[PDB]
Amino acid sequence: SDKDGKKAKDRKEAWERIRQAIPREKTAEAKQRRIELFKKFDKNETGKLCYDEVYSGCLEVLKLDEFTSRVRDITKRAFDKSRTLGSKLENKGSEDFVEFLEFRLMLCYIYDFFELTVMFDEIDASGNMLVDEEEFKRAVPKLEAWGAKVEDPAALFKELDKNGTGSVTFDEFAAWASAVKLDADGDPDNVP
Repeated sequence: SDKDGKKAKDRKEAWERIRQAIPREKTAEAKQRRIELFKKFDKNETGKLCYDEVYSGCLEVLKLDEFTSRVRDITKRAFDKSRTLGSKLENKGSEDFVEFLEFRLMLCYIYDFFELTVMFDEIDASGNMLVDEEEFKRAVPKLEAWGAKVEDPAALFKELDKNGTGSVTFDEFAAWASAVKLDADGDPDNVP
């Protein structure tokens, strides 16, 4: 009852829009789109967003539900992570709200996580949003190219297969790689 109801087709079509909708690039052009986007989320104009606010905007502004029927889950992941990377770049301790910086990083995280999902769709034979060992290994060079090297594929496969079922979930695989790409990319407003 927590299985994602979207198939590869649904994701591929939603990604056409989403990949254009989320301003993830390190350009001045995207930098402004991010402000515009942040104002749509920050209805209370506090410049601090709690999870329900981020979730509402993810739902109603970004329309993430086109891509996945688990908006809750992806939103929470992005919310948590962006809060953790925010601490780092500012060299301050973490807060339990998302200020503009973290919002920017959330946008990038969701972008990366969805981009990876669409990629994994191309390799998931069962259409169950899991990858077996063989499919995992075919993803590995595409990830290196996309910006997340797997130095030890067999070790990563074992580590991410949390309960030892012999597949890795899209959520675990995509969370690993987005966390790498995010921390790599950093603040996209910091441009060049």
